[PDB]
Amino acid sequence: DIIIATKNGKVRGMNLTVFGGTVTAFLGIPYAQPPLGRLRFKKPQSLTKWSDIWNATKYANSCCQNIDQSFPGFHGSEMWNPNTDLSEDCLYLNVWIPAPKPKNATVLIWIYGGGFQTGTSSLHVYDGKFLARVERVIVVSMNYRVGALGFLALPGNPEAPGNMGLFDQQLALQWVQKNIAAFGGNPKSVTLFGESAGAASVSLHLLSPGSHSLFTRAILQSGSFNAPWAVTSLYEARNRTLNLAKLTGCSRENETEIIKCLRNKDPQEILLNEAFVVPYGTPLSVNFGPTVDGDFLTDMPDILLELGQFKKTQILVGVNKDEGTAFLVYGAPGFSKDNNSIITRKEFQEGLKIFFPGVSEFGKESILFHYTDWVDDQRPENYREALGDVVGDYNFICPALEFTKKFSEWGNNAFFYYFEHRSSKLPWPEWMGVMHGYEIEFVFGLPLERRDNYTKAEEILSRSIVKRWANFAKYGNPNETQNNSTSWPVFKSTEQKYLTLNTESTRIMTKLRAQQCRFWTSFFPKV
Ligand SMILES: *[C@@H]1O[C@H](CO)[C@@H](O[C@@H]2O[C@H](CO)[C@@H](O)[C@H](O)[C@H]2NC(C)=O)[C@H](O)[C@H]1NC(C)=O
Ligand SMILES: *[C@@H]1O[C@H](CO)[C@@H](O)[C@H](O)[C@H]1NC(C)=O
Ligand SMILES: *[C@@H]1O[C@H](CO)[C@@H](O)[C@H](O)[C@H]1NC(C)=O
Ligand SMILES: *[C@@H]1O[C@H](CO)[C@@H](O)[C@H](O)[C@H]1NC(C)=O
Ligand SMILES: *[C@@H]1O[C@H](CO)[C@@H](O)[C@H](O)[C@H]1NC(C)=O
Ligand SMILES: *[C@@H]1O[C@H](CO)[C@@H](O)[C@H](O)[C@H]1NC(C)=O
Ligand SMILES: *[C@@H]1O[C@H](CO)[C@@H](O)[C@H](O)[C@H]1NC(C)=O
Ligand SMILES: [Cl-]
Repeated sequence: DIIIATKNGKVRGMNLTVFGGTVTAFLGIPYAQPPLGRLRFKKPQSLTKWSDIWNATKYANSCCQNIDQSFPGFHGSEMWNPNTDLSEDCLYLNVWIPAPKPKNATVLIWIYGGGFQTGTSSLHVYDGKFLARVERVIVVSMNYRVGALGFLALPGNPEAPGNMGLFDQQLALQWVQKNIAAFGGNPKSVTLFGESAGAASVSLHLLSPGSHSLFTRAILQSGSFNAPWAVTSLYEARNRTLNLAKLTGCSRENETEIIKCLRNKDPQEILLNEAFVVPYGTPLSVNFGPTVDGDFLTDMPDILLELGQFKKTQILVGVNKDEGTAFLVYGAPGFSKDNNSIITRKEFQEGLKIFFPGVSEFGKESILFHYTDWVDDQRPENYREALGDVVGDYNFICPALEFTKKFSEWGNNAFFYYFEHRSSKLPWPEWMGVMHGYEIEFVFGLPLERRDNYTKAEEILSRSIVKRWANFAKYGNPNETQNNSTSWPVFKSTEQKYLTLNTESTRIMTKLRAQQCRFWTSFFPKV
């Protein structure tokens, strides 16, 4: 019988057979009181104790959220839809332990993405069993509330202060601190890693004083708080919570009466009004996300970064080659998952209007002219590849390098990667390239399972990424092996070297998309 005694009770888990060995899994440990009724929109309250045995034998409920129904039956979009029931009773976490039981194992804590509106830790691409099995690390993942039930903000008001989902993550990091030693983990060697909004969450934990002692190192994939989509000013966050009160019929004179009104609304009526809090409408919009709440985030994040008020430790940061293409099928004219998506100059600027609704006509012309110095003046794909890299550079690559520059300037070693391999099983068309989110299955080692049609090059590369990630967690350096491996050098503001990841060849490059990023850093803020 598999049983472990936490500080709030005792949990029992399962034995899983992985690659001829076994990994012990505990699925769905509650880490907070279910934020129901009076506790909706509040910070997570601590659990007390159970005096029984909690069968942590199945993934728990996912937090209430809207579902991506744009392409019914399509694996490419539904692999991100939650695969458990939805409920506000959703603050649970998962723990993967290598067998035989370790003694001081390093812990990887995964924070999922999904624009702070969607996501769950029970997805197949977040399965921590191979990381536990292949690198002998403990993997932890939690669910945190998303949408308005996680980030509705009346700044200063404890009934709905903002950033509740971030506090959900933080209290799960407190659970790891308090209980992971009972599983064989080292509380003093914990590495947070995540993707997109999860990577942005990780970067925010680097700023929040309440998280300073709850982890050791950080890995950020396709995300950081300085991204345009990552943070809403507290002034704008308050307008949208009152707009959503208007859509619900909850507009009152006192703030606490407004919150009392939305606490008795059915969860499905809150989700159904979330998309309207803003006129529109980027497929990248975050209607309810992190804000300056004066508690988890005491000031605008770019200020505390510039002022050096963040945790000083090693970070690992990187992006994919075609971050932008995933978002053009969600509204840009002429783009389709079933077409080759060749678009015209006109469709390109109308695509710009979709992603840049509040930018002047001069500003849209400058973007266009910076991305139309064709190499083959008469290549059709020119305009559709250009707009993908506009979305990609602006929303991910340039903010990620700007974060790593400014972070590295305070004396800690930073490592930057560029993920260039497209999955051989990727269900999206070839024109979409190496998409946002499709490095995750290589980070979690899914290509190491030789029975899901992956190529041998892909298992080699995934096994390398798994090792570099685990070694950076253990040692603060993503060294793969001492010999017969490409050394991964530190990102510095001077040379800005980064390591590229693909099956063909891992080489060392410099100044990634420097000419494109110079436009978004030093010209675009002036239009
Ligand atoms: C480079 O990675 C290697 C592993 O590939 C680390 O080497 C050591 O690994 C053994 C286990 O085989 C441990 O007993 C040692 O303690 C490890 N070394 C250290 C310094 O702890 C090594 O840590 C990495 N080296 C650097 C400089 O990052
Ligand atoms: C895993 O399964 C059960 C746990 O209840 C136990 O009998 C068994 O010894 C465990 N380990 C292995 C290697 O099967
Ligand atoms: C699951 O837990 C219940 C009580 O919550 C217990 O009665 C049952 O035996 C457990 N399942 C097992 C041990 O397989
Ligand atoms: C785990 O490692 C830490 C330092 O990383 C050490 O202080 C602690 O005593 C270790 N715990 C063990 C070996 O049980
Ligand atoms: C607040 O929201 C409404 C949406 O109905 C909008 O008309 C108004 O301009 C907003 N005020 C802001 C964003 O300052
Ligand atoms: C395919 O491309 C055309 C070209 O404009 C576009 O209008 C259409 O929406 C795309 N998708 C389908 C299913 O036709
Ligand atoms: C690819 O298909 C399945 C993957 O689920 C696997 O069982 C099979 O052996 C692989 N190879 C071939 C030739 O089908
Ligand atoms: Cl400091």
